[PDB]
Amino acid sequence: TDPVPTGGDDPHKVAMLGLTFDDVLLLPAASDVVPATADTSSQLTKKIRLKVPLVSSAMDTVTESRMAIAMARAGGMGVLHRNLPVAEQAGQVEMVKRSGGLLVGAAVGVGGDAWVRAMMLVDAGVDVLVVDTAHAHNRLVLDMVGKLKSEVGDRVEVVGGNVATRSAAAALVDAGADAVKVGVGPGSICTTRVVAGVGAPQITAILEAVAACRPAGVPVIADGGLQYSGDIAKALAAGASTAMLGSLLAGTAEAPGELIFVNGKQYKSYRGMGSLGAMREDKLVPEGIEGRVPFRGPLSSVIHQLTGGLRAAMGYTGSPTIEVLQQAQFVRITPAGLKESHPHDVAMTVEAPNYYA
Ligand SMILES: [K+]
Ligand SMILES: [K+]
Repeated sequence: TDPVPTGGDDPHKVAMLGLTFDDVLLLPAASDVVPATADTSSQLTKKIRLKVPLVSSAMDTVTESRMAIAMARAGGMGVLHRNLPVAEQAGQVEMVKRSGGLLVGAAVGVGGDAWVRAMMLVDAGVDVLVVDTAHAHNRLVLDMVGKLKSEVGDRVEVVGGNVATRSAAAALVDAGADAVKVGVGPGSICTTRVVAGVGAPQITAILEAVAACRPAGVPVIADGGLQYSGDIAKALAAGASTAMLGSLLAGTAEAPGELIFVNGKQYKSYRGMGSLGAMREDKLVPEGIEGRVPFRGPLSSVIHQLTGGLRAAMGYTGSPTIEVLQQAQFVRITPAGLKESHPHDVAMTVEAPNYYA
C-alpha cells in the first residue's frame, strides 16, 4: 500500500498512487528496430488480431458505418454505437460487412432489450459484441457477458467493460470475457470522476487490469484519455493490447456529424454518451458533457500519424512487436519533466501533423 502517512489508522484506506499517461515516459533501450521494421499487429480479443492496435469508440459522434469501414481498412476496427434503434444498428453492421468482409464490432447494454439487440447484431454478422457499461463490476454486467458467451460465444467474440481495478478485470475474465476494456472516467468528455468522485488514473488502471488479464491470456483494451501518438505507446507498454480512441477520431471526416463553423474555424460535435444530450443507463444524473473538437481531416491520415508515432516508440524501446513493447519500462516524471517533454519556450509558427497547440 501507499507508505506515506496521510491520515487515520488504516494503511489500506489510501490504497495506491495512481499514474496516468502524463506521469510516465518510456525508457529507450538497446534496439535493432527502426520505425519501418516494427510490426504493429496486436490482439483485439483472444481470437482476433488487428494490424493496427486501434479501435474507434462506440459513441454517437465517433463511430457509425463510415468510421467502422475506414478503421477496418486502416487495419483497426470500429465499434458501432448503440444510441439508435436495434434495426438501424444491425443495418450499419450489414453496411460494413458488405464493404469487403471487414471486421466490425457493436456495443450493447444489459437486460432484455440489450439481449434482443445482441441477437440481431449477431444475425447481421457482427464479429465482436462489446458489453458497453459504466461499471462492469456490477453483477448484472458479469451475467450479460457470461450469458452472451454461453449462447453465441462460438460465433462472436464478447468484450466486457469498463473496469479500473484488478478485481473487476478478474471478474470479467471469470465470466468468460474475450477482452477487457479499461477506463473509468479518463475520457476527454467524461465527468464520472468529478460527479461521482470515482475512478483510477489510466496507466495504473491498465497495470492493475493487466495483472489479472495477462496471466489468463485475455487482451486489455485501453479506453479513454489518449491525446497523442505517444500515449498509445504508453498504454501498450503498460500492458494493453489495443487502445480505444474517441476525441482523436471525432474530428475526422468519417466521424458522424456536420462540420461546425465558428469564428473562421472548423469543428465537429463530440459528446459523452453519459451527457444529457446523449441520454435524450441507470443514471440519475449525467456523467459527461457536450462539446466540440477541431476538424482533423481524413481518418486515414490521422491513423498514419498515430501508427508512425507508435512505430517510433517501438524503435526507441527496441520492440519488434507489440508483445515486446508490452515489456518496456517507464520512468515516472514530475511537472517540470512534463513541461520539458512538450515544446517549451518557443512560439510555434507552423502546425505539425502530429502535434497541435
Ligand atoms: K474525464
Ligand atoms: K521537448
